[PDB]
Amino acid sequence: GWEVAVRPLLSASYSAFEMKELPQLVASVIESESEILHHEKQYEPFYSSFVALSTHYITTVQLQSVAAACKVLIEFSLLRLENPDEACAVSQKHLILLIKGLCTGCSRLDRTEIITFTAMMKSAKLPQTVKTLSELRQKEVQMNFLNQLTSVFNPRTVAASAIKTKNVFIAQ
Amino acid sequence: NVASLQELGGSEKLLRVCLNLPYFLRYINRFQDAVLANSFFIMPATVADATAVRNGFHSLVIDVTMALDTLSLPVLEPLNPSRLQDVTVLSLSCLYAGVSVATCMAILHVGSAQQVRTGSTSSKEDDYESDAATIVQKCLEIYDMIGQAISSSRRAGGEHYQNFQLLGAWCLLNSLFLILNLSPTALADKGKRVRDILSRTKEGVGSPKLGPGKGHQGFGVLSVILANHAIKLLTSLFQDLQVTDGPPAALSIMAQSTSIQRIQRLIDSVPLMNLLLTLLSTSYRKACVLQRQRKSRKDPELFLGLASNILNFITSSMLNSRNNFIRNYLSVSLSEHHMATLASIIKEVDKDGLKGSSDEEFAAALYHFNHSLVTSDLQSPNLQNTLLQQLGVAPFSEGPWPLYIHPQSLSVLSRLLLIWQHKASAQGDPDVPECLKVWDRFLSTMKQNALQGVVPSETEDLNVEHLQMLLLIFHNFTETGRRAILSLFVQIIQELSVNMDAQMRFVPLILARLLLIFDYLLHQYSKAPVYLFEQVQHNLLSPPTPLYHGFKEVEENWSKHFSSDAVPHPRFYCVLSPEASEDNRLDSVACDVLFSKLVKYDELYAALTALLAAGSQLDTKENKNVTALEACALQYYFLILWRILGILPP
Amino acid sequence: IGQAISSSRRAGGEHYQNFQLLGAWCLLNSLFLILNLSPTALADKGK
Repeated sequence: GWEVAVRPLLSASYSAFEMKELPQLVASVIESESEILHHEKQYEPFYSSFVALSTHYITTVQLQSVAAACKVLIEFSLLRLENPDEACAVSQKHLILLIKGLCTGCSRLDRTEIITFTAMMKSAKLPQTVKTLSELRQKEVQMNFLNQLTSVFNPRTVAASAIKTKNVFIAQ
Repeated sequence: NVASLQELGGSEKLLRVCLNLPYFLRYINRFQDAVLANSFFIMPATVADATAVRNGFHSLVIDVTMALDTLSLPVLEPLNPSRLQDVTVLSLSCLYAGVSVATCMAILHVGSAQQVRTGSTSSKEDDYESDAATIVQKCLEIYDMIGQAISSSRRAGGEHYQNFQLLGAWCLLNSLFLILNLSPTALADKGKRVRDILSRTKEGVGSPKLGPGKGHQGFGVLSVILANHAIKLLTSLFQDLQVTDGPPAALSIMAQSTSIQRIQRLIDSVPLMNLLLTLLSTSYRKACVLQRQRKSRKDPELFLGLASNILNFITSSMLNSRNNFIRNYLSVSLSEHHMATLASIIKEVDKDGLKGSSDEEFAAALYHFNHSLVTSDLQSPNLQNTLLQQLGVAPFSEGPWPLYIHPQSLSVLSRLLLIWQHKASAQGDPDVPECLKVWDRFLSTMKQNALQGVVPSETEDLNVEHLQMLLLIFHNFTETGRRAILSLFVQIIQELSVNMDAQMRFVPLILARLLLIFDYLLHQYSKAPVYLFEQVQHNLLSPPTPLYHGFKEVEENWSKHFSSDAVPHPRFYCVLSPEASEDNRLDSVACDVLFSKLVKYDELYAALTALLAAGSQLDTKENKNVTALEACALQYYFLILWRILGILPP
Repeated sequence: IGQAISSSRRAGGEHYQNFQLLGAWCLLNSLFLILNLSPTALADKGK
């Protein structure tokens, strides 16, 4: 379900982002691609705040899956910047600075807005259930294996640890 | 002082003085004819003509020094179109002069290689080579300075800089092709352009055989420097290209053209891919030969760096390109001989092993090129089969399967097989015949080795990663293939136990591996463990010690007898994780297959009961010592057989 | 934007010169207008 998908962001809203919570978040973003971009009005703000929090958390810090998720979010923000509807929980300037942050060192969004994002998060109705917000290991390993097998990540063509990890992240 | 200098209009006078030199005039004229006729002219001609062009080198040195000094003054700012044309003419003529002296020195070295003379190195030849190095370095310096001046000007912009780079790359690539097409003796002795060479190569039914012979005795430091500059220009042009079959881009600094037009002009001038791979192969061969002899020109790291750089250019600029036309060209221009050369390079690097940091960088580059070529769907399947066969690990080969595969060959082989399996499973194609054939051949070779009772060497049979990739390949099969393989395994076990008297004196090492594989099949016949995926990712698909689950007790004795904390080659390994040590749940589908037709369970149990005495007679008389390998082999085999006998129901 | 135009590999010195000319034209016209402001006469009579 989507509730178990959004648990990690809700838990991390009161702390930092646990390293354990990233890969399943990435898997949730990839598996939801067929759904994230085509939607009705009532669910759109919930998706907007979800993507805002997810982007904020990824830019606060296996590379292939992260790159795929980041491309997913960048595309969704792009087509929100083209159309923008009235009922978008995140207005156009925050999409612009979020896109900048994903391409930079994450110094755009502030606490004062992500509190409102979490509040709307809770106040928003879920896609699969009318109720509002207010095994797996082998499967995820197999997707990671297939993702690595299909395509080869650079790595050294672009080119102490944090800096080159950050540089390859911006390159992707 | 500079106010005084540009007040007198000294820039025009200095440029006019530099243009009409009595010695650069021939180079300027030749460059003009080359650009007019679209061809490329270099005339060192024969060895005698090379000497005639030589011996005047000091005048060329003093000329290039004075020209560089003149161009180092601020006399270039008002880049009018006429001034632009004059400046590019001068710079490109100087580059042509550097190319020509490099070709002359290469021809002289080839002619010296023709005749075996043991005379000591004289001072005159040393002066000549130093002069050649100085003139080529100064020519490159002049070219770079003029390019920087053109790029940063406020009257000549990006388009003129692009045309300048295109002209430089064209000259450099033509020079490299000519210098690498020098014959050792045949054309050099029978000679006593580039269009004539292309025509004569096309007319001949068979291409010039530049194979494993000693023909490529040219090359050198000058070739490496020229290739480095050419590759820099090429990567600049292709990076520009990345972001209707028209005419090739005009070779004028004032021409207007797109990046595709410039690249297509470069392709029209010379077939690029063959040239690039030829330089890669020649550079690696020279580096390896020099490294072998050892145990600028006396060091091998320069040629290895050039090879790594050209390979990295081929990877980043071409393989990963998004443009459709360049991908079409790459698909068209790949040849089987290139695959043979790549297989030779892979064999050389895996046999040689790790040597140094430059070797590490070259290995990383080769790994990346190999996997990028495999994954991104340009090579036709026949080319992949050619690469496999030249590697000696073709899935349809008739000989015995090589039980030891070197890491690079294993990586590429596993990558291709897993890609085939993934594509077939996603589409719905039944099981790929290649994997069935490889499993059958592996089992047949294993059976023959078990029958012969042969103990292989440490670098001979069945390293761990080979087995892991084989197991993962097995897991992807359908139920029919897996039950067929289990039935074949049962048949092997039943048949091989009939000659027990001969077995009693053999050393059961192949038997131990067979029993380990059977135990793994019995434990995980249906599903595939996570640690297998992690190991196959880390050991094979990750860029460049392996990770496995070897027997703690057996490896204890093996390391104790090995003593000096090395254990580089793991010979006693286990595939299943130690976590299953707790009472070891047999698979339901496994026993469902076991208690059915196509297998005869009673004689199967009898064979496993009888096989417990497969090494009883080894210790028995000749006063010969029992080495550590054999003792560990018997203990390993007995432990494996005891474990498997404790799981099968009676 | 001027720095982007100057260092590009498709737009060169001439385009940068035109960009500078346009900027200087706008700036100089603005300065002339702002320095020709009347204290009260044209300001009040412009009502």
